[PDB]
Amino acid sequence: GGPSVFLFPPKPKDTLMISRTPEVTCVVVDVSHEDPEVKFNWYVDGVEVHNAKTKPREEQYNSTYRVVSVLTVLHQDWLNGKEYKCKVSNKALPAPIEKTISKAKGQPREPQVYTLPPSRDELTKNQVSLTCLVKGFYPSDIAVEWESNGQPENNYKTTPPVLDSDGSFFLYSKLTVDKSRWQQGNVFSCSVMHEALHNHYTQKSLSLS
Amino acid sequence: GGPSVFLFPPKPKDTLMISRTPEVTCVVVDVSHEDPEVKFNWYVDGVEVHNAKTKPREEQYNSTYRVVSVLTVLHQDWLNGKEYKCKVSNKALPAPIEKTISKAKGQPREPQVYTLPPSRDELTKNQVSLTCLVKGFYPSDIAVEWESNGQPENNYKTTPPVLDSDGSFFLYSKLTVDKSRWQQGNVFSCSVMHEALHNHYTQKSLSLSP
Ligand SMILES: *[C@@H]1O[C@H](CO[C@@H]2O[C@@H](C)[C@@H](O)[C@@H](O)[C@@H]2O)[C@@H](O[C@@H]2O[C@H](CO)[C@@H](O[C@@H]3O[C@H](CO[C@H]4O[C@H](CO)[C@@H](O)[C@H](O)[C@@H]4O[C@@H]4O[C@H](CO)[C@@H](O)[C@H](O)[C@H]4NC(C)=O)[C@@H](O)[C@H](O[C@H]4O[C@H](CO)[C@@H](O)[C@H](O)[C@@H]4O[C@@H]4O[C@H](CO)[C@@H](O)[C@H](O)[C@H]4NC(C)=O)[C@@H]3O)[C@H](O)[C@H]2NC(C)=O)[C@H](O)[C@H]1NC(C)=O
Ligand SMILES: *[C@@H]1O[C@H](CO[C@@H]2O[C@@H](C)[C@@H](O)[C@@H](O)[C@@H]2O)[C@@H](O[C@@H]2O[C@H](CO)[C@@H](O[C@@H]3O[C@H](CO[C@H]4O[C@H](CO)[C@@H](O)[C@H](O)[C@@H]4O[C@@H]4O[C@H](CO)[C@@H](O)[C@H](O)[C@H]4NC(C)=O)[C@@H](O)[C@H](O[C@H]4O[C@H](CO)[C@@H](O)[C@H](O)[C@@H]4O[C@@H]4O[C@H](CO)[C@@H](O)[C@H](O)[C@H]4NC(C)=O)[C@@H]3O)[C@H](O)[C@H]2NC(C)=O)[C@H](O)[C@H]1NC(C)=O
Repeated sequence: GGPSVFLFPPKPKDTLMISRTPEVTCVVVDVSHEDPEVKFNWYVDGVEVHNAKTKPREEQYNSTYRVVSVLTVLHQDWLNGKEYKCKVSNKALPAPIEKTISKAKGQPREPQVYTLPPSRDELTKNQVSLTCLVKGFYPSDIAVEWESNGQPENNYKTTPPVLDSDGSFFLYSKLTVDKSRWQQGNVFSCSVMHEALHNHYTQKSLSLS
Repeated sequence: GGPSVFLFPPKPKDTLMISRTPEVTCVVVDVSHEDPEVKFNWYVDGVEVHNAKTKPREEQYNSTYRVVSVLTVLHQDWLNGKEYKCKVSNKALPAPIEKTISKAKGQPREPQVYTLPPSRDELTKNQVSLTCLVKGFYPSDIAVEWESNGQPENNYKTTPPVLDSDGSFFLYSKLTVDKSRWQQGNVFSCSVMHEALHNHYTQKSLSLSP
């Protein structure tokens, strides 16, 4: 009978590196032509702040609109658990919509990062799988990349975080490389970014031993 | 805001073992007191079927009804990609609600199952991680289990399927064992059930290599 509001956290990576800009994003769907104007109010722990930015809106292929406010956040505020309140008012709304988001609560825990070589069985293929196991980490916000010789390896896929039996999270990252690259003896690095790591970052190497 | 309909597919194990009973489940929620009568029609590839089993409505604590209908599917109908339509009629609807579900479309691909021992750096811990890599399967419906010496191992978690570059899926299963059980030389088995495996099953073993 009116729109819907959705609130999104910053990218894990954006909050760990001071050079990057972490953003909280407030998204309004089902905005129809007849009642086209949406507003936004923002709050960080009950205050209001004014540095949010409304980027102008897009017509959907179902003839409705998508409208987005974007608040930049302080890295340390996000990591310290401050609460970020989106407030949406619209003529079709009977009561304004508040929505809230925050970082997962609890003592952060350091990921353990382990590289595993391809299995003997796989070595009959033209391409092989380099595995990075990242386990024991909390909260689930994490970024994982691969490189070789300081250069980014982009042919990888990473699983979402999975809740482990001790309340921490784990994931696996799979890098796929030409078998010959693995045989010739190239070093591949899995890098992991996480708040509980020293300087928010660690790398583990993997090469043919 | 009238009733809504959720249509649930069978369990991956159920469609792969003839001994099991695969079901499609159509569930209707937010049925009102003022219009409580619900009708289901079921279709398999658009042809009506009449062997569903519908339970009588159950009132929820929020003063709405929930109504469930169960269709028993034949194993080979599901694997052959038949489509299952639940049609739901209620006098609070302006038109009946239809939902359709089937096995994801595309040519099935056989999973490659590879087992991977603990990192050397992990054998510092009291517990260690045995890994099962399952890749290159399609569709993503799969079941993964661990055992040793006949019996199920409880302490394992499996990732959801992840869409790979080539349009197939992969996942990993992690089994956590006490380091001594790995040092003692016990054999552990990752078994995988998928429609593109022979007898829909394969099992690969892992053990401390001498
Ligand atoms: C008219 O058109 C639009 C567009 O159609 C869409 O695009 C077209 C081209 C076609 O492809 C369509 O098939 C396609 O659907 C329709 O818009 C869709 O409408 C629904 C609402 O009805 C929205 O659903 C919400 O989605 C969010 C997740 O949103 C992210 O992921 C989407 C991809 O999966 C992506 O499209 C979104 O843009 C968004 O992406 C994120 O964006 C941020 C900011 O940009 C970015 O920083 C992120 O990186 C990015 N992430 C990505 C890309 O992965 C989902 O969270 C919502 O689910 C909650 O609410 C449900 C209730 O509807 C509920 O069932 C769920 O359980 C879930 O509930 C919450 O879960 C959490 C955690 O458990 C928690 O808060 C609570 O437990 C619970 N909260 C509750 C219950 O309130 C929700 O599903 C789509 O975003 C939207 N699509 C687009 C493109 O905007 C529209 O419906 C059409 N209108 C019609 C047909 O009438
Ligand atoms: C009034 O009460 C009733 C019952 O509530 C009950 O009583 C109240 C008082 C409280 O005590 C409640 O806590 C209690 O539960 C409420 O009914 C609920 O209504 C919601 C909708 O508002 C339904 O939500 C859907 O949930 C399903 C998941 O449902 C399974 O899992 C649930 C737990 O996770 C479990 O509770 C359910 O029973 C059900 O369990 C499965 O059951 C099948 C069949 O029996 C069984 O074989 C399975 O083994 C079993 N699984 C289990 C137990 O784990 C979820 O799938 C739905 O998500 C879709 O819809 C969203 C839009 O609504 C969308 O945003 C989501 O992304 C998702 O959308 C789909 O996305 C997929 C890909 O993700 C895609 O393929 C589809 O195209 C897409 N579909 C779309 C867009 O439409 C959804 O979240 C609850 O299940 C239902 N509860 C029950 C018990 O039936 C009612 O809302 C209350 N009314 C009020 C308060 O006004």
